Amino acid sequence: PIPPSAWTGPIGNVRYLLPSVQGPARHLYDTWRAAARQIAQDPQWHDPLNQAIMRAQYVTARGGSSASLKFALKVTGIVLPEYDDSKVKKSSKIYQAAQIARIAFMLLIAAIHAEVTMGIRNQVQRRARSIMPLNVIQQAISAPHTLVANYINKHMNLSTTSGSVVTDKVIPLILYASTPPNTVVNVDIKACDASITYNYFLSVICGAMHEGFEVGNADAAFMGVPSTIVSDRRSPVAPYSRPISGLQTMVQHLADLYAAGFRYSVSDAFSSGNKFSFPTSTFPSGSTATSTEHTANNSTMMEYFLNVHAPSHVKSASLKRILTDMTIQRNYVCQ
Amino acid sequence: KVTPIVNPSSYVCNVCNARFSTMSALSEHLRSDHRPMINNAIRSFLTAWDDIRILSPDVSSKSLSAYLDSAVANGPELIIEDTGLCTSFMLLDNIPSAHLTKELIGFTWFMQMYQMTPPLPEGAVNRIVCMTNWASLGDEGRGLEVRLPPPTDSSVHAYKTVLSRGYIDNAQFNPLALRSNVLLMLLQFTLSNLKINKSSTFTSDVTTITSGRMIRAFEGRPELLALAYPGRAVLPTQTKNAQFLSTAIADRIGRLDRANLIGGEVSAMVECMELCDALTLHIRETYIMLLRSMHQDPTQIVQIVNECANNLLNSTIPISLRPTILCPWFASSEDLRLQQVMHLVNISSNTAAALPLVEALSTLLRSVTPLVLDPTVLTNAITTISESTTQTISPISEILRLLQPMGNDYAAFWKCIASWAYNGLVTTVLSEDAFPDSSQSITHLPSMWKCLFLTLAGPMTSDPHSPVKVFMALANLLAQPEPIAIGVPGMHQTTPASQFSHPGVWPPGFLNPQLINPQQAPLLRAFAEHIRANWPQPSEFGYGSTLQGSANLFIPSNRMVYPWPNQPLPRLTVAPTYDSAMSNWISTTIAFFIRVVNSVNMTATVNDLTRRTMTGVMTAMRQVKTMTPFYIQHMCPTELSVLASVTVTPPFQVPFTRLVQNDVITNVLVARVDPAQRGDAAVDIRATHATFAAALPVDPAAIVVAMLCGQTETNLIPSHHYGKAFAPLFASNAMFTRNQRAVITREAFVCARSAVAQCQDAGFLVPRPLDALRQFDVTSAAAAEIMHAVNDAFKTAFDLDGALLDGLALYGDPRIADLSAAYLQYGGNVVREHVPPGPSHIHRALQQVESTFMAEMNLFNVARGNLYLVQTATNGNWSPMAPVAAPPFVRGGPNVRVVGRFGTIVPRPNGLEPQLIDDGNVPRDIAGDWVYPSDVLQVSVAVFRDYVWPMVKAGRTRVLVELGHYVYTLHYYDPQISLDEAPILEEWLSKINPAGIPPVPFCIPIPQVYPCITARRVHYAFTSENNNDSLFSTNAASIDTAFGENAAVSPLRWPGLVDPNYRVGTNDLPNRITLYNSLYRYNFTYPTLDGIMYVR
Amino acid sequence: MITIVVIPTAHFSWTDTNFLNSVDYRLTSQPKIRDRFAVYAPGWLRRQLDEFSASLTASELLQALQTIPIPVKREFCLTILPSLLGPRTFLLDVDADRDASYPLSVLWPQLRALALKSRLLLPPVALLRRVVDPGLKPTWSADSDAAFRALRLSRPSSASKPVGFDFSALPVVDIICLLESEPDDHGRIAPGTRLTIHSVPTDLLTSLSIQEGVRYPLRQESGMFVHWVLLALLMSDDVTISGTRRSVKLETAHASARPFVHITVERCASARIIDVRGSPAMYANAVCLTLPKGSYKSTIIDTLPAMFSDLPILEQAAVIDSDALGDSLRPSFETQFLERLENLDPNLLDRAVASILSPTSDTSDDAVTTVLDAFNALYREIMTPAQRARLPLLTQQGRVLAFAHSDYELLSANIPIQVVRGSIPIDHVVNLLARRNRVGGTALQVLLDYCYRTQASPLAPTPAGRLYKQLFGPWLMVPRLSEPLIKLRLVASAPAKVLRAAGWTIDGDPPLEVSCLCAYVTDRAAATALIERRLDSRALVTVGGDQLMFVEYAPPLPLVSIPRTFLLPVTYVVHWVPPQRVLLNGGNVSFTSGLEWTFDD
Ligand SMILES: [Zn+2]
Repeated sequence: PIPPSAWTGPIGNVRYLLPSVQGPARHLYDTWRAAARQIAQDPQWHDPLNQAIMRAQYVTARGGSSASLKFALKVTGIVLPEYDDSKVKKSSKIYQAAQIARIAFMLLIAAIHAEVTMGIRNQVQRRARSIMPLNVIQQAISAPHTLVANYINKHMNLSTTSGSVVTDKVIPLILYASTPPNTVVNVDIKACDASITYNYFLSVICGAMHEGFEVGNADAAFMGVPSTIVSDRRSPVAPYSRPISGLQTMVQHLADLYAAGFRYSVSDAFSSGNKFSFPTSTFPSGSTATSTEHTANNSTMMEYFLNVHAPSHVKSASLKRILTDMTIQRNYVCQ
Repeated sequence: KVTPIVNPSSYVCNVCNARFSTMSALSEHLRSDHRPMINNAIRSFLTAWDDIRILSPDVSSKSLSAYLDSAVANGPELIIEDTGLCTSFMLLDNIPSAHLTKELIGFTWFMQMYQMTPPLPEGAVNRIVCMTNWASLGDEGRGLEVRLPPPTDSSVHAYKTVLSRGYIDNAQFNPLALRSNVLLMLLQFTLSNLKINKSSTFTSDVTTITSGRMIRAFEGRPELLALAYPGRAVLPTQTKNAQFLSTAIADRIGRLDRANLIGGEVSAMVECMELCDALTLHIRETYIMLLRSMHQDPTQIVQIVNECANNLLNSTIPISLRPTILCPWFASSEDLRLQQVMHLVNISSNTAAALPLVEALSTLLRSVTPLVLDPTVLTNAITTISESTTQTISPISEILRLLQPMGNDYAAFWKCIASWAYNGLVTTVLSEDAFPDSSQSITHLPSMWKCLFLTLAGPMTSDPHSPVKVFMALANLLAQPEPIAIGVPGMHQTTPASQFSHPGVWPPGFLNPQLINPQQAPLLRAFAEHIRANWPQPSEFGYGSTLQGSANLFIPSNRMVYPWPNQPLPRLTVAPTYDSAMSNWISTTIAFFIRVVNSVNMTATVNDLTRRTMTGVMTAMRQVKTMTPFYIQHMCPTELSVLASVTVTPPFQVPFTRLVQNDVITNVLVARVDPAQRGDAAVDIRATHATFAAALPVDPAAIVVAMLCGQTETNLIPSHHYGKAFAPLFASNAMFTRNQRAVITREAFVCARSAVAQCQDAGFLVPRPLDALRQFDVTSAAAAEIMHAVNDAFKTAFDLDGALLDGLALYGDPRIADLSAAYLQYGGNVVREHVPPGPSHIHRALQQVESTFMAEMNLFNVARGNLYLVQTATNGNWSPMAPVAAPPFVRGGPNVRVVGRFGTIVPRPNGLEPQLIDDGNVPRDIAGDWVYPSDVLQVSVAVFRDYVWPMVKAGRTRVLVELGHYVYTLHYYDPQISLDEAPILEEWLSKINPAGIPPVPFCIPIPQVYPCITARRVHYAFTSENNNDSLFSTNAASIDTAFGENAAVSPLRWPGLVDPNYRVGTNDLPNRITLYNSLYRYNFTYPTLDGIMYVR
Repeated sequence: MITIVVIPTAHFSWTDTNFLNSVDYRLTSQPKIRDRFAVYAPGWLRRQLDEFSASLTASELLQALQTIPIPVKREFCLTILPSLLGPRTFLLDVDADRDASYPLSVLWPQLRALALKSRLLLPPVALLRRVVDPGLKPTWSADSDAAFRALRLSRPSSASKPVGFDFSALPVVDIICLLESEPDDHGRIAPGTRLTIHSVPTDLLTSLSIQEGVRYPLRQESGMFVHWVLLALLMSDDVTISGTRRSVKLETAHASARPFVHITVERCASARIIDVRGSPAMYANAVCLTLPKGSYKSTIIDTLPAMFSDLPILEQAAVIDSDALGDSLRPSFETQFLERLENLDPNLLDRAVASILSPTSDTSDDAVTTVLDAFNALYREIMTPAQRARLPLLTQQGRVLAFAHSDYELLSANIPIQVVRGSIPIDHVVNLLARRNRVGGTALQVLLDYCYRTQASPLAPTPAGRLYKQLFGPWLMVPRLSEPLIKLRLVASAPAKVLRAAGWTIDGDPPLEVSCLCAYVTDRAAATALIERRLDSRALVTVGGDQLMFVEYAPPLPLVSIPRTFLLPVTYVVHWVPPQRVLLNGGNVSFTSGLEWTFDD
């Protein structure tokens, strides 16, 4: 585990990793930082069509779980249309995002943390199973964590978003592997969704994204989240109030959301009326826009293994000759 | 329950039923019960622990240096005023005469009896203790202060400020780090005291005490009015204060010359006499002299703002008089250089630092620019060329594939411009994924249009190897038809044009196109003929104002080099013209690739009708009327001149180079350590300096869209469009914040490199007034605590938030702190433009405090001279601090013996006395006169206390304790009651460790008012040098002291009050401190920029 | 005339209250000082800035609002919008943090830097004077009027009186204390150190009746602090030296020679009103405070309702101590931690005590990392499955205040509870040395101190006093409230058919109800707008086979859901409202029911 002395003073909620620690956490901290630097530089955002694609990405991809705007009337008075005069399903696809168009994000992101965040359609007993995706405005506060994970997988995992990518990329790699020239190690990571916690991982990346988003304009909004005051506590003699960008504002709320966990609410119609919401450190399984972060760590943590860890830790002198010129751009493919 | 009113007289341990009269006794016994290896770390954690102090030299925050746009944006507090009176020495009464046991009527008289507060203290011991700002009722005190307790207390926590926490316990001071702790207190004495003296209000003395003198009107606080003015004392009886205050001259009080200017307006500067030391007043007047040094008059600051805005901003000043107008915002050109290197020392020298810094411009650069990109024009220019659709390959369609980014992706052009101000840190590199590969030929069509896009976007990117990559990307692409010779072996012609990033692998044909044969490679010589003739000329222009200065290091000041031959800004309606060097560069590439398309190699493969299409596209691309050739030449150098002084960091430039082999800037270098102190003066400059490795992969496909397709509003007045856009970012004085940063960056740098080199032995050329003091630990980590604590004080006194002086301990040796900068050229030009500090003011102030510390060490609870331990059983007066007799047995005297390094008693058998090893390694007998060094007595203390200290109590030996300077703690007693100093002095011996010593317990009798009978008493400890320099008055409220010393109020402390020969404006400042002086108070108004000028 | 721009602090009360109070309630003390302040904080401009914040960047958001003059008078004009900071107008600093929710709060480092260059920012004590002199302690004011002393009641109530008392609004004094050491044999003293307790409630200082300018004893007979200052230290946000900005944590006793034995409270630095709704706590059922070992949890569990016994603050059975869950097992967790360490190595324990208590820490890859993996193997074996069995005690009662040693067990054992990460400004590492006669001694207290510190997730520890202002804050109102309050409660009614299924001797045809959560209102009419409507949350009530009985809500109820005039307790246990109606319990059957606030008589 990372020692508490290895962290800096807090910048708001997040902390930075000291350079004095140089384990595999540092290469985690330094890959997610530089990938976060290439987004505050990237002018693909503040483009109206690019912002319309990301909001379309949360609605269309998954069927959604809940309506926590009934919970999010607690700080802002909403008229709460039930939409029984429109016959439409009250799932998170349509019933949430239509009501988001009235209220800005900044009057909502300060009070997003819900216990029935996800799992069931705004009622504790229905006929549906407790399922994976969460609120569209808590996916919107998880938006940079998707984007920095997309930049790690951009130069490595050219998936190209095509309907034929198993039969074009996976199948010939399957056939190029197992050939009599090369022997392979099919590396599988079991329970990877329940292996990304704030205790180790989500504290490092939220510190890496926050130092990575320090580049660029500190006075710059992002997707409707304005710049704000952070409370800097790094210097023990000089704490002060810093303006941080909206891209760093989302990481301040994301650190509060990752550390409290993810509130799975079980409301299955199989057992007679068992019903409880509870946190976990487990990511949703089938969310490909969120499970790409597991791809973002799979190539990254194999890269520290094949170059720094295993060429120093292994005792076989012959194997160090093999591990010298192994490279994840040549010798490791992940998805 | 009801809250307690009084502390418990008896403290319980609750472990054992042990009553304690003092909480300090309970604090040790609870600590005693906590105590193998486990309890030692538990006892030490309760021993060396305290966090209540402000300074933390032991907390070494690892890599706290991180530059921020908001860190400089908070300015330091300079204008902190002092409405009260500027003295640092309060006249503290240790022993009131009410504590005297015998009290008869009329011997002592108090002013409290007459409902009046005394001006001078009234007791039986009055010391002058250093308590800063005790009377300072100015606004918003400086944070750090030093408040020494009186000599009756311990007074060592003021001298544990560095090198002392973990090493020695609380009751001691570290004498081998004493010069560090004293001098760091003096820095804490100075920076606590950098205020501005402000006149409060002046009434006439309507009463009869001075009868009309313009008294300082302390309105709401009469408890300081009586202390400000001893001349207005009522003298009822013959108080010994009244013996002194009778000699007070009547007209030495209140204001003398109110230097007013305007009737009705507040005065500029009054000149009044009040109670103030001569030392604080010197610190105040050198602070105004610091504060005037960054002041400019408003006739000249409007010339600065207009020249900073290039005279296109409408800023007017009223021409009239303005009395009190300190507007302190102007560091010189030298001090901005010192912050600019300190900016480059704080940062990480990789690409993590310039990449925040480029977009600082590029956000503001896109905010103010008139150039509106609109790629429909170059699209409409290409899609309206004619092509038969029956072909397989479309040169129209296969190049718009290589043209369009999906997002905007056009701010990368503006990052490419903004890197020209920052070519020292970052060099924008042509993006390696945009080079055509070493697999496709020139017949492969999208590989050729990449080479057009590289050749067009060549001079935009600021990489020094840009034209050799432009030249090679075609020479790669036609390696089969046109072969040439490529440099050293290992780099062939089919090397993929990105590995030619070193000046040694430029091909010889590129340096000299005559080396390429036209009969062999005609198409490739003419591209070496192309680049060497049409690559743009690196011109230059000015920015900022010459009056303010600039933070240019390698460029001459207030200038900026620029990779294009600029022209001044037009004020009429502009139109896209083709006279630019851009249009010279653009038209000649198209004139070259019309030759490549219509060459012989493309003739044999590419069909003739689709060859006309490629010719038709480029000739259409050449004739696109775009504004960016006019923009980069005329309008863009104006806004790189304006935004270079409103962004948070000034431009750090290195001169551009058009294709010179020997002038390629390989490395740009900044060091934290000079090559003279460490023996590195002759080695290569890359080994002495740290190098800025930063790069930006600029995409050339987005440049050509920005370059060849850019337009502007038709009726553009570029003076008006810049005059309207720059107006919201000159209206504030926040532009002048970094000038206030740069002086505090200077004043902290000079005073920290002094404070390190004061504590070394003969470091930099700094004067060493405290060199008499003891300082042993001169290591790197010892001096790292010194610079970190000085850094911890300037961040506290001016209560700023940036990172000044951090990162000078990045390498870990701040004993060598010298800021240099250089850049190496491939020909071997080794420039080394290094920057010394400027003529600072606070470093002159601390140096004067250190000089007058030595004359009055006793005033800061530090006694000088050696220590005497002889048995002196007397009955009369006993003055340890002022020995009236001659000091006995000086070192080297008649049969005086000095103990060797171990402090070793050898035992002798059969009733023979134990012998002591002296300095000459000879065992000599105990009884006699001995000199002990301090460090010998720190380790021989158990041998001292058991073998030679009982020989002192018998009076048959006398021991000198040789040590230079030391904190003293005075102890007082009623001389009527008997006393023996040995329970008081063996407690001093019982805490001497090998690491430190306690302060020295001198026993002094309280001076009595009666000729009373006195007990015979035995004293041991007294000193050699006259160390009684802090005693103000021996006894005040009494009519006359009888038993003790008759040390009345010294008139040497008060020439300004009692001396008739006192001239106004004099002091004996390197000698003793005068406590009543004439001074100057101020009434400066502090205008904003709206209070100076008017900006529409 | 003089315009004073105010930027709101971190927990500014925009509630149904005065704007003057929420910046400095000293201004509303006297009528002649209330009338010297014209206020300008309109509601239309507050709504307008909340939607124009994300669109317009903060560099030119200043450029917009400075161009607006006096919009389309009294002495001082406290306004909410910035202006051109000329000599006639000013700015005020509170020496607090500026909030994140307020849109012009990001404009604070741009306005402050202009005020530093021209000496225009003025302390909040400068508003009380007759003429504006910017800065503390002037030459012309005595600074001794009763309007300066904010430790009195300052008369918050008058004839113009609202509907109900606001328990979300809370007076807070930034107090300046001088810590004074032991006097000499003569009446002499070292100068001592000044300290600023930044955010301590005033009603802790009025009920524990003190004045400022008078010396108080700091110590008890046992060496530990008096409960007066000790509550005021851990109600705080931060403790700094007064002149500077460096935070400081102070020991309790015997850790420093020459200790501090007196406090002369001398100056209220600022007198804000801090809101409660919007706390670090968000759920009315449960909140857990993760404090390190050596924190004074037992001081505020026991001794604070010992100082206030006439009024029900908390329920002792329904507050979970952190040390007690390791004491739940029949062998104690600290007793097994003796047995786990002793079986492996006695030598690494001899040098882990020196590396944890080191001033500077090395990698220590022999001493501490053998302790921690032995700790975590011991922890994962027993503590995480026991915490799952402790799930109904820590979230399923009416209202609980759980305590934890770290952030792990609240999340790893997957219990539904809001975790707040606490840091009190007392150095807890010397408290573990100060306490004695433990089961593992003082050596075991510092090893598993470091074990819970490494176990805790690295995130900013919020000041725990901000949590205690939500809990114990408005319970300091009721001694200065002149009106004896009334009692309310919730109802989860149960049918007799579900209460006769497994067997309960219950007399009566009307349904049996239960008290889920109580709350106190200072009148009756302020609850009449809320006693009528039912609450939109389903509440399932687990009734045990024994006397125990647990309540859960299908929809978690936001703490902010209750109105601002409710005084709900710190912790609360569930009981039947008639105990006598229940007889012959005989088994455990739960049921679901709605909620209605009602009057309890
Ligand atoms: Zn004891």
